[PDB]
Amino acid sequence: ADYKAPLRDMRFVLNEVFEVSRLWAQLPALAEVVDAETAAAILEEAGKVTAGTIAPLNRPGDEEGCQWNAGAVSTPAGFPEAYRTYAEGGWVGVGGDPAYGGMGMPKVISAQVEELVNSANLSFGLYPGLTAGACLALNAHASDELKDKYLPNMYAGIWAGSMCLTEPHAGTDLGIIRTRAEPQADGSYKISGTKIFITGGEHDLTENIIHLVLAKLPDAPAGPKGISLFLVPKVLVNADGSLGEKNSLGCGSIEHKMGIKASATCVMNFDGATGWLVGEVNKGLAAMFTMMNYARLGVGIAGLATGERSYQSAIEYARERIQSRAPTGPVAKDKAADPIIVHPDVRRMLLTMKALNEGGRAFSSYVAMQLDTAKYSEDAVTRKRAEELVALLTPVAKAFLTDMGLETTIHGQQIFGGHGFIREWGQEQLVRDCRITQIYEGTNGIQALDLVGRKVIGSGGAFSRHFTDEIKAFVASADEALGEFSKPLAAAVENLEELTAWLLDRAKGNPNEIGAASVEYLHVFGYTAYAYMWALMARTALAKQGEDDFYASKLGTARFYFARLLPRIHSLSASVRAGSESLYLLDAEQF
Amino acid sequence: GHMADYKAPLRDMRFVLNEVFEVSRLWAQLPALAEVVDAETAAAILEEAGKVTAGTIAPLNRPGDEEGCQWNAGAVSTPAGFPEAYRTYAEGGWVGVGGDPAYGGMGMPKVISAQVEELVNSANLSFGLYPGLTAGACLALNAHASDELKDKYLPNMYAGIWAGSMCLTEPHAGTDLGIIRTRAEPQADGSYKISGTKIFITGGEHDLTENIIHLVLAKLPDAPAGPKGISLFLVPKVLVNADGSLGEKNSLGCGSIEHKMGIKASATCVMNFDGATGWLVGEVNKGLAAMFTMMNYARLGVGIAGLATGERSYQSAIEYARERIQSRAPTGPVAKDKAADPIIVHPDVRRMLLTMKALNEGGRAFSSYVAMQLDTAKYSEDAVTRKRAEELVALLTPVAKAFLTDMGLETTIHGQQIFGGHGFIREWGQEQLVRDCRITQIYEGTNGIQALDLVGRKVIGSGGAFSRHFTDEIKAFVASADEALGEFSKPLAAAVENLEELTAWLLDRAKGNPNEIGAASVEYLHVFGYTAYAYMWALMARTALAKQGEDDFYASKLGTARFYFARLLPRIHSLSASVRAGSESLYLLDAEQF
Ligand SMILES: Cc1cc2nc3c(=O)[nH]c(=O)nc-3n(C[C@H](O)[C@H](O)[C@H](O)COP(=O)(O)OP(=O)(O)OC[C@H]3O[C@@H](n4cnc5c(N)ncnc54)[C@H](O)[C@@H]3O)c2cc1C
Ligand SMILES: Cc1cc2nc3c(=O)[nH]c(=O)nc-3n(C[C@H](O)[C@H](O)[C@H](O)COP(=O)(O)OP(=O)(O)OC[C@H]3O[C@@H](n4cnc5c(N)ncnc54)[C@H](O)[C@@H]3O)c2cc1C
Repeated sequence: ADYKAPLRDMRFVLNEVFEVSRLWAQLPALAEVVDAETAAAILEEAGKVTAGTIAPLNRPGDEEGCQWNAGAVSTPAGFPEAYRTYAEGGWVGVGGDPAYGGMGMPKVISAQVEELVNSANLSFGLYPGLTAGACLALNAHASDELKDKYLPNMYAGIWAGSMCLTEPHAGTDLGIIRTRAEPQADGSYKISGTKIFITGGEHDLTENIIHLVLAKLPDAPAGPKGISLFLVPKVLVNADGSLGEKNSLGCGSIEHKMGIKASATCVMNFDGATGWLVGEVNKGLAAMFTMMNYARLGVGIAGLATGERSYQSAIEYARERIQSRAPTGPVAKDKAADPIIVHPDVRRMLLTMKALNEGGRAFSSYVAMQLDTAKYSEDAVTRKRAEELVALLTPVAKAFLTDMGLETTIHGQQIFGGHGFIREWGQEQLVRDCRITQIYEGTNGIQALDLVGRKVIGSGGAFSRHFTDEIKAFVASADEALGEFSKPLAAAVENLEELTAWLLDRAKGNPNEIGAASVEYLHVFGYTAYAYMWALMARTALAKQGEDDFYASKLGTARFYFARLLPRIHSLSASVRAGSESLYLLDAEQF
Repeated sequence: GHMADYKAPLRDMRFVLNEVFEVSRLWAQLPALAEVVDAETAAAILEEAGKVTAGTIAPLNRPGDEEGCQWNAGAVSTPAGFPEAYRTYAEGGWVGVGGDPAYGGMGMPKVISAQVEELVNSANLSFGLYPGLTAGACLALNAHASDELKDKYLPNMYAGIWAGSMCLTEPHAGTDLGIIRTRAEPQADGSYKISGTKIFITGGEHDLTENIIHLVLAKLPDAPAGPKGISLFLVPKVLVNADGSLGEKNSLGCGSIEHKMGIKASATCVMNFDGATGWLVGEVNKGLAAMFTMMNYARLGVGIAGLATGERSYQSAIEYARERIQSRAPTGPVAKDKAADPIIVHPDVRRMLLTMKALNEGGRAFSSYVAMQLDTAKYSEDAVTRKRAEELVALLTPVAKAFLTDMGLETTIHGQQIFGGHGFIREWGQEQLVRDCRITQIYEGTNGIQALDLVGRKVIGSGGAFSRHFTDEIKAFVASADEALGEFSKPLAAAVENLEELTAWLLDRAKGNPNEIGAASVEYLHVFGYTAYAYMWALMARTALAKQGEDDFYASKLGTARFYFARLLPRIHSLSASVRAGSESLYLLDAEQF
């Protein structure tokens, strides 16, 4: 199965359900840069480049992997050429600041482009995602000199970015980093230390790589309040903008990984490398606050993108592979067996993927819409509500879309039976690739702890009530037909509210309760949020039913979600309600 | 990084067999076993199996994955060290540990050979599958081959000097063996000539043995259409002289091997038969039925392969979780002299670890319970006892296959996720175990086909009588429980009630509605699985409560039981609700609307 961009579903979500073009027209910051016509032409081109240049390199990229030769890292055959086309097309800076040569597309558009590229070839997609991420942090916190020297080449994709955070002993716990930044009389800093697991730390796609390095000044306090952020170029830039002296840094090695094998994962060594402070001393983590809001959604989209790619392979296979006969009797009388889509269990797996992919795509767009409101709204109370929904929902997007993407890729493989275990079919690679999204931009367990700890307990539940108030107003608006979906949605919202109240009470004076609830609570939240997404899509499909087979497909998928997936909330809620006690009965030596 | 050293779980294996199931009291009143096995005999075999699996097989797992098998002009080579390690294994008697002593097998009951299978499969799944094939092939030949074929082939196969293979699958025929096309031409000398292509043949060709004895499904020229025309043939790689020495190379070969997700050291062969000489096993047109006993044992075996990956993943994860320091316990810093606390202090890490621990220990107990039913079915002098054991084998083997492998996958995912980013790196061995575990969910058939067998044949097919045999035993256990055991027996009874109601719902709903059976199948099998594990956990709890004292093993077991009941058993409700939705939501769309 060739990758085909899901542009019809993407139009349905953005233009028919959320009607985002209505919102742009009101915001003169976006009215200048995008309209329905512009957005449509951007998606058609993105679909063309992703299917035509990027998707064909996915399988051979996994089979070849990256190579390390005396410090130089090479990507698989055709990756540098495909990157050059991508970058020349403007795709690295599509959501970039126009003040420095970016296209200025809102996140609802750049997030769809992200899905297309990551579906086509996740290894390829992560490369420009780094650069776009690094730009967010430099735009928000770097000095005018740094922004003017580095942003234009990064938005053009001529220079790549990297995030150099993780050390051998420090991933989640960045407060204990050892990398040091020594202040120089000339205003610069010399960075010394070792970073690991650095995606795109070194490669052959760009003439330069602009590293954002977490380090501590020698007099820094211990823990996270001692952390600073530095811009450290691979190649120092001469006064006239030409490339100058190679910086005192290098890639010592690349990792042997489960998946995204075409993604160079670098041990980066810094030996008094010259760099410049981004933001303020001791406020390195705050310098990444915006970057990480956008990255949490972007990682969710990466997980979803692998699920979408697996479904495209699985449905084509389920229509072509013949095996056994339908339980109600032979369907394909002209043949020796029936297409496997006739079998109940095959339909169960396919529909689980379809409902999770389409629900995840809707939720990704909803979250992108909150980021765009937070950024672009002229109303301060509107911006602030959007900021609170970003803070609540980005961890959910990160952990839930990646956990559902993994289940989706596993169904996609299992549909093929034994053939799914063979690499030439591509399904096994998507499982391996999808596993990276559950630890990329930190572990999902840390995302779920942020949700329950800071976003739920930390706001007294107020942030959640902003979300569930919007859902309840939706329910109150529902006509009789939409009641099929609004009624179970309301019951799901009540279940989540009671579980929230249980947790606020149980967590008082019992810190272990927070982590104990975290992951399963985040799942209850996720299935509740997808019920809201599915009810919103059911409302539009009910209105347009009979106008196009697309709407009948949407409603059948919705009905599967509510019938077989939404009931997942009950077991998860009961497990959460068991509390932390059974996690702590045993001492570490008793395991 | 490094895959943690494998250590056989002999203490847990003793608790399950000797303490919970009391297997020596059962072997006492079984004359055919009194002769060959007792507690001390069994303990000495387990100690020996633990040494060879940890010492010579486990160290080859990672390098075996990294090298994989090679194909050179039809010769298949296993990774470096596999032939030498196989020679050691075979010379130790491990290939024939469960085989018939009449042809030189050790004759161990399934409760013991199932434990040896767990050890080798945990150490190196690719390795463990090779002797698995031979043992399975022996079961079929012993059950159905003529005296002449048994006498000529079984001794070398039990000794592991000659390997076996199962040559069933064709490009167009996997689940549906009924449409196979491989042809068997009768010869005047009493032999047949086999022509056809088989694919996905594990150990079809390799460098571990001087001969491979293929069990090939094929059809005579005048055979009926469909599965009723299918016969089974013994087709050796190399024809054997009267004196048992190797004669002429048979007219067959390996055209290629597969590129796979996992078990990369397991040669997966396209096998071409070009008028290859072989001999009929059992009866013309009863080739599928000649594998019935072999497939009952293989289904438990594949369950055990999934559990093995999970046990290996836990050994690596618990060592890592005690050594890796990151962040501080929620209730306040624990390692005051260090920069961070061991990650085992974190609620989410404990949840993942305890999920693996409870699924591994529950699964181990369930695998021993099923093995016990296979042994009772084979060895009991009492026809009532034998018949009931056969009925539970029929019911529980599909649950063993699909549940232990599905829970194995979840277990290996947790084991990788515990490491965070480190878990994605091949040197730690956690990502391989996920890839190896995925094979078990499609080995000896897809899990969805096992689930369909359970609900279609074993539940609907028996009007629920097989299930009521199982649940009768559970309720008698519940009725017997004292006050302390009530902690576990009370929620067990509620789980049994839930399962019985779901069974009654399904028997009614399936009437005239064939889609309902497949619609319910996988999730119903999971409800059954968690109910069965609740039974296993209550049995282990009863023994631990009785022995709770100076041996801390019993405290660990009860804490694990308590996690199973608090956090995993509740999974039955959502699965029961999903099943009760029925097939309707699955058939709202036409194929074109997907
Ligand atoms: C392929 C790859 C690409 C990556 N790319 C980059 C990148 O470009 N740049 C970069 O800087 N990083 C990168 N990372 C690092 C990535 O974000 C890691 O997931 C992160 O460092 C955490 O994993 P770790 O192995 O360091 O685990 P640790 O942080 O040591 O975590 C170990 C375990 O402890 C748990 N844990 C730790 N602290 C807590 C706590 N407080 N509460 C609860 N549980 C806790 C974790 O969830 C996990 O289960 C990459 C990782 C990989 C594998
Ligand atoms: C690594 C590996 C090793 C193998 N080794 C051997 C071996 O040594 N010997 C051997 O003989 N075989 C072997 N096989 C083949 C294997 O045992 C099964 O034949 C295979 O797993 C079935 O998958 P398939 O691709 O043939 O799927 P199909 O049978 O084509 O099924 C495709 C899909 O349709 C579903 N389906 C099909 N029929 C039905 C039905 N009636 N009801 C519901 N769902 C249905 C399946 O569950 C699956 O999801 C091996 C396979 C692999 C991957």
